[PDB]
Amino acid sequence: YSYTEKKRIRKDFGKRPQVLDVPYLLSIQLDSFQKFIEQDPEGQYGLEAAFRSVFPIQSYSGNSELQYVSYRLGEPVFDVQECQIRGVTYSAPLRVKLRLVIYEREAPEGTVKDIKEQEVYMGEIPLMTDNGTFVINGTERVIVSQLHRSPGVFFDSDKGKTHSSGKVLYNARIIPYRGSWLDFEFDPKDNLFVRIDRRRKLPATIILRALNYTTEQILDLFFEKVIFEIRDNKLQMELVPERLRGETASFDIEANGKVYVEKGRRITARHIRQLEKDDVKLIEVPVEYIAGKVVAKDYIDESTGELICAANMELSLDLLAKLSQSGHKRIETLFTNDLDHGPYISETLRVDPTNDRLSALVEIYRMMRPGEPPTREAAESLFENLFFSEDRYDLSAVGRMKFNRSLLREEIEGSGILSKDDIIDVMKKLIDIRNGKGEVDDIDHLGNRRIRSVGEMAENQFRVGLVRVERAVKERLSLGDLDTLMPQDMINAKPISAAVKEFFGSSQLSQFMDQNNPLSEITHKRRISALGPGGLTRERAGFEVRDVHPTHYGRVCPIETPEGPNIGLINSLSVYAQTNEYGFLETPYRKVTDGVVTDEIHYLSAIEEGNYVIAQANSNLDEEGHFVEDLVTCRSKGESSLFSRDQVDYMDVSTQQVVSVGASLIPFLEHDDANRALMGANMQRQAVPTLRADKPLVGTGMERAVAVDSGVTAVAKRGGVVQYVDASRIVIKVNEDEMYPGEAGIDIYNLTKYTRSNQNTCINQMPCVSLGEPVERGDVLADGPSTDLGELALGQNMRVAFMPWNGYNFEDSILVSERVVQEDRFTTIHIQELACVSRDTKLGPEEITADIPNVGEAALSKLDESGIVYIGAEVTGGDILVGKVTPKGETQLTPEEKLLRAIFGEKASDVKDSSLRVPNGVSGTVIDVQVFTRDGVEKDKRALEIEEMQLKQAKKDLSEELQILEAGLFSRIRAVLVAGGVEAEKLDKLPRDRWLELGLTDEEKQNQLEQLAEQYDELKHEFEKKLEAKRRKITQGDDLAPGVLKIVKVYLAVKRRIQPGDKMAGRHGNKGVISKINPIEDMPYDENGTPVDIVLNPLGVPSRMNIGQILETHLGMAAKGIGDKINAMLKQQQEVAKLREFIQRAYDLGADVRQKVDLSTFSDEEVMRLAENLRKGMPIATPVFDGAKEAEIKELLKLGDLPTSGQIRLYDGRTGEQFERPVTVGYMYMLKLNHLVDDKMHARSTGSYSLVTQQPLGGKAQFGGQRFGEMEVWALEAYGAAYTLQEMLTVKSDDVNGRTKMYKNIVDGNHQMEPGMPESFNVLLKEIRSLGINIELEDE
Amino acid sequence: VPLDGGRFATSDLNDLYRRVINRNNRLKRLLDLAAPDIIVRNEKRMLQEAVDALLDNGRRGRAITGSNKRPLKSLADMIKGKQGRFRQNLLGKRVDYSGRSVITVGPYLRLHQCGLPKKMALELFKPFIYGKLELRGLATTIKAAKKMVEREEAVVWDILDEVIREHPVLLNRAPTLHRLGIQAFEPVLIEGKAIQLHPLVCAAYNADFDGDQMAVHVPLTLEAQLEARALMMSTNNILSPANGEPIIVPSQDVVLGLYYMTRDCVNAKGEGMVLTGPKEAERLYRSGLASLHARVKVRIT
Amino acid sequence: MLQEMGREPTPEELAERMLMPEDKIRKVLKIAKEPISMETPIGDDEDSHLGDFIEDTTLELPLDSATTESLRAATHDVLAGLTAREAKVLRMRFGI
Amino acid sequence: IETPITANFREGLNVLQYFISTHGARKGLADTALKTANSGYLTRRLVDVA
Ligand SMILES: [Mg+2]
Repeated sequence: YSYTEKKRIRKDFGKRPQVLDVPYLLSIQLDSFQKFIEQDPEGQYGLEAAFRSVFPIQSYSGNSELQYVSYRLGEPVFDVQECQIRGVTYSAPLRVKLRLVIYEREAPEGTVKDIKEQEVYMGEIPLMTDNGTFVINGTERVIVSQLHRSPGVFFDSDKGKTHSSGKVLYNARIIPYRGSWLDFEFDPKDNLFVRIDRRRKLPATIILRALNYTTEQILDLFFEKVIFEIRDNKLQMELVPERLRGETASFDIEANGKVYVEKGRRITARHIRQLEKDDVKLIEVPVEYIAGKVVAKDYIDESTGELICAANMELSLDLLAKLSQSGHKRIETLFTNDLDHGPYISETLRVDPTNDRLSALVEIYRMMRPGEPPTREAAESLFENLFFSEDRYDLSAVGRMKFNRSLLREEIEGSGILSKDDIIDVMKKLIDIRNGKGEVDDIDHLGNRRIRSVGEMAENQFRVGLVRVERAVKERLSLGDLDTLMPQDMINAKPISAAVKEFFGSSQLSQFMDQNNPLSEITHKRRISALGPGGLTRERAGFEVRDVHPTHYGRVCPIETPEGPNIGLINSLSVYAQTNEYGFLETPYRKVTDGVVTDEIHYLSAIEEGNYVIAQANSNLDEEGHFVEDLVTCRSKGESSLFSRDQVDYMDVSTQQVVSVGASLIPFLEHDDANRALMGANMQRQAVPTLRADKPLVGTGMERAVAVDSGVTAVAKRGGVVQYVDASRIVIKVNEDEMYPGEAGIDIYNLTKYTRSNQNTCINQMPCVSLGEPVERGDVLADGPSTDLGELALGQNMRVAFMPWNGYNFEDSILVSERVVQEDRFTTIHIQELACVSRDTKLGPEEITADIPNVGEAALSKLDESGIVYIGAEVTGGDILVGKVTPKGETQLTPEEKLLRAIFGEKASDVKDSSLRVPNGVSGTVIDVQVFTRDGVEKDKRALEIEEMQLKQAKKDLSEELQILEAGLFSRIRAVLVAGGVEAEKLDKLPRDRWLELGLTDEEKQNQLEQLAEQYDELKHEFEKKLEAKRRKITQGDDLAPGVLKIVKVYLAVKRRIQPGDKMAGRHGNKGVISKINPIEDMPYDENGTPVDIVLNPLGVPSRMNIGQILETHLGMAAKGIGDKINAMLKQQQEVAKLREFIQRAYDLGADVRQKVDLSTFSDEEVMRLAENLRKGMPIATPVFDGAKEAEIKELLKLGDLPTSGQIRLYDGRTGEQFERPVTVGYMYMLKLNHLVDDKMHARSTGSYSLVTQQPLGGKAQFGGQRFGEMEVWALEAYGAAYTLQEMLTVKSDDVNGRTKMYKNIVDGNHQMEPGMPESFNVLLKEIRSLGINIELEDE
Repeated sequence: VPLDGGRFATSDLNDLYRRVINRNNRLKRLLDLAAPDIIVRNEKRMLQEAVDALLDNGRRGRAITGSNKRPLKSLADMIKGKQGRFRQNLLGKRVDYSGRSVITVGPYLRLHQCGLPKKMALELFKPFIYGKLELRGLATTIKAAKKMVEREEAVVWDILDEVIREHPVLLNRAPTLHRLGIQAFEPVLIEGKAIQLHPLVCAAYNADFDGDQMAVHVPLTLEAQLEARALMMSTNNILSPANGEPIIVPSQDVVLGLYYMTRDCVNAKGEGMVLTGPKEAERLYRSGLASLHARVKVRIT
Repeated sequence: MLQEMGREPTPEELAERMLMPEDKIRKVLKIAKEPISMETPIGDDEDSHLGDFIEDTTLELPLDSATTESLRAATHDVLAGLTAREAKVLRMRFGI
Repeated sequence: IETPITANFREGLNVLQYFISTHGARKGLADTALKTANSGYLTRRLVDVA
């Protein structure tokens, strides 16, 4: 095992041999950004996709253009933490090369013309960590991924819109990535119509004119040409027999001489088969058969050029005769097998009055631009720009793909542009399924559904900024001088950066980090939503997308989402799932071959997955045979069932990939209900890292793999040995093999001490290790606020018991003892930020110093000469922190205070106090601060002090840095002397600086001398550069806001401990609040006096069914026992070999375990420290579904020599007798919360008010009044407390004279009311009158 | 108004007033100058459009925004939805002399009693105390009263108790679905920050000790004091008006312990003996002779 | 000057180039802002628009009214123990 | 649904059994998250009348 694993393991009950070592998990957005930065040459994405989509660009004249060259970034100016400190964003310089290429219009293309081939800076750009977030102004933040609807195409059919009918109206929509949508739609009257982006209806056939087509060219396509021919008297026609199919005969339908089908007789497949078989087409038919048919095409007389029958016009016997008289045998007509082939299009065509394409243009223009300006080029360019210009329309070739495959083409690609064949194939297809064939799809199928990561959206807004500039570009291209206008003489990058900062700061998604918990942050990262632009809405979206499609299986954990309006909307990703490069999704699946499962996989989509059959992982192979049971629960078709065995295509890898993470971490969920599960994993994320890192005991196995890729602590980049250790930092020696030649090969790791989140709780890091010891690579260095040996540790493993008490666990109510508090394992810590500004005024500059008027030196006692607190102190509400004062004017006072000042001689100055103080109700320890001051403002003395002190701290360690680094390297400058003799003690005792003056030789040994001089030079020079940079930026002042002069900030420290009302829970929805804490005496207790830790009324487990909690309790009750066996073996102090036996047997108990290990491989001391970690109780890993079972539990309990029920007598602490009966116990792992009453409870005597109504506020932060709803009024309405009603209306809110009078009456002892009339009333009167109304009162 | 940063803040309407001025100015300014009617028409359109915008931004047509990209709030919008005077600011109101906190149980308590973290009542009963200290003249006037308050003298608490006696108080949970979802109790003080109460009335409040919390109000005036003590005193309220239903059903545990008690095994022991009365029954079982669940003879009166 | 620098210019060298001191620069920069319209949702959920936060610190506080009234009445009580000419002088001379 | 459940929480679910258990749970919970709006709305109108 790993050394970290050599020192502590976790038992496991996995039996199913797992295929996978799960992937890296923060892969996704890191790679998204990596795309959006990285240089694609050709298959452009993001950055380059936007550029190439844009450049080059010509003038509005058509003279001059400008061209792309290349891009690059700078390294960011600064490191990270200095921005954490300054409250700044880190970001890289953007520069872009460009070539201002123009061509002589004098020549045709005489490119002997202007080329400013220069480069530009424009726009710094928020860069990424190695963990993904972007810090913004000292704010760690998270922009969030999205899912939404894909471009391409989507068809639907609303079922009984006007349900008066009960009819389907099919309809279609096509959506680009940019540009206009488009809608096709039916009516009950079997007529197609159209609208863009919800414009109005239009009969689609107008557009067919608009697209330059004729009725000929249309119904050529839509219909076949039913030809009649009149042979010298009589009508004949070729007939496809399967036009008369499920149809009825009108006249005696006979043959050349033979009757197949009489009148009124169905043309049975018998006689369809005959007409085929006997092979007749040319069939005598009565001429009447035409009458009612429509003419296919415009026919005339050649001598006339006049329609005797117009195209799409009904035929008649007079027309029959006449058209025959003009000379016509062949008569093309429509084919109307209304069952199959018939009227939808001719209907709308007749309904379509635009004789010509030209009128179609007119009325298009008109509806779109209502009014009467018509000209041609307007509508022409209009239409052309809608769907046939690159400017205002693009598919996202994703959409092209999806569209082509709705079309069943073979080209994934095209343009972002239309063609007319496609349009008509659509209209066709639409009509075709209107005849009955085909279907529409379910959006809930995830092949309709595409993600949106960052580079996409970044590209979007970036392109927009490019266009914001491009407007000006055209304007200043065609107009300005051409020879001399630089390319950057045109540029303003401000709209660009504006868009950046907007999206990087003004998006629903662009939000803070959720930081309390590595789970919280990392699942906040692997979170998904679908809101925002081209997104959804609470009011409008409904259940059906909130409800699940089975396609989710393996791609989306259904388990994990918030609870309220955001319930079915917000969802995270299942574990082993990934994306289509398009943005669609995939999951891997194991192929199934001949019964034998193929150990390969493939990343199937949502769609293929339905086609194939797929198997599970609960499945039982026949030991490299096949599925044992004939009937194997497999699945295809959007549904599962039982199948045969070699029949199968594919398999699920694991039992797991369906799920995601907090759901994953819970064992015995199989024994648990789902509501409780969702809630438990929901508040699993509301963690609190406690004072130490106390593990749990039951596991699942993933938790190690979790603890790492938070990035929360260091790892072994390179195995080695520890040089140096500090309470703040460490230093290592890298192994030679890992070391590279030029580099020295040593790392430092300087650690994270007490610091804050967005959610403003402690931060700290520290080593789990010792020094002068080997290290393997990839290992950890230091655990964190909630971490332990590379494994999470958030809560508290301890004891549990189950019983009611005297009303101290009534309804969900939980109870506890006091020793817990002595162990203060729940005790935790907080900090607050406090700061202030120095400003310049209309009177003068504000200032700070100890000098204040009317002071008690009590407060001053702790403040420096600059008027500022010294460190180490403790403070509480009302104390002073910094004495700030502001230049004041002058005023006057009443004769009474004049009488006061006139005898005491009370004298004053012309300045006001504006000094910082502790807020009411707060106290804590003074530990750290800072100051910021302008480059331009004198740094008030102690600023310089800490400034200098900063140079003390920083440079010292930088000294320390080279004091190691540089130092070691000089081994070379010594060591290479050893060859060719060596000055054995004439080297050492005399000074090292004069070793150059020792023995020297010719040819090869002056080269070493100048090598020495070169390293001398370079090595001192490097630190000179360091010093320069560092002392500068530490000397760098502060670009303050205009009027701001310098700034101070401070931090205290605060600690918090446990109390009733503080909320509590574990891992099942098992909430609770404390109503009491118990002295240990009256605690019930056991035969052995070892009393209880926790009490709980058991009643609620059956109703909520958090059953696995019990199972946990059993297991932990066991596992503690073994730690105790061990514990006994140590004071008793047994031996090696007995531990050897006992423990080897111990972990070698279970039925069919997967994991396997030997013990003699290890040393003694490894075992010693291992057991030393384990004496408290054995850690166990429960895979949820491949977990352990009842039998092994009871087995190992019997080894623990315990009652199998674990259900035992107690004695009451108060009476010392026994209770009635045995009671269950064990160990469970328990957890506390954010929801702390200290952060909650609040009263309001009398304080701040509103400003227009002068009504009290709301908020503990603002001493806010509490609100009184209508409902609360209605209870009184039942009751009738008219005086109280009056009271609460008037003086508690509105009546000012009233409230004041009452204040006095109460300090007078008087409890006597006065009303007035509220403010908001007369406010509203003035409002009415402002609206030109004579509202007015009728006085008594 | 300005802000501490020197930063200023306005209402929508000052724009719209401002708008019209200039147009009317450019009306009259033009009307000095003898224009074609067409421009006048245009101008009047601008004017009455602004007028509509005052009365309603988004009624007749496409609404009007600043660089917010959002509409400017109508005069009408001040009266409107909930947002206007009616539902926000007039019928529902913020209140002085009220508070809130997380809550918990008093199993020991009686009806009229209620757990009270004391600072709450402390700051909420201040002018009682200031009239009272002027009366005692320890604090002759009120500055010193507050000073001595900061000084934390034991007398305060006695004085505080000396106030608080017989001074009823109001209990408040939301959502308030019927008149019984709030109540009126008598105060009881405690060295904690979790409110203890008589659990049964969760049945009334539909409440549970799983993260619920509540708010509190004061009957200052004697009329309110006595209305409280007389009307939504709980002894005056035990049933529904919906039905003749006892609303204080013994909820969950008392029922069960009692069920277990009044119980007729045959199994335990001491079968077929005889008593005088339940006092010796206590003595007898409590001696450890007997079953509390066993049919055996006794006398009653 | 941003093309020149490639970066943001300081008031220092820009006051140099613009040929007049950082005084006027900063004096200007106190002006460069516009108002931000009371009713905006700094409550992200439509829960508290900015206008709802402010208190009006203009009027007075009742406790301080009682303070100053107790002052005035105690001075009445004191001056009541004075000679007639004294207190009448001392009243009308201060307008008490 | 056609195939009912066999195991319990004493025995332990299948993958699929819990997968399926998901659904109506979510549904009725969504309903639980919205009937109060209509409730308050209606009752408000009721007082609005009388
Ligand atoms: Mg509740």
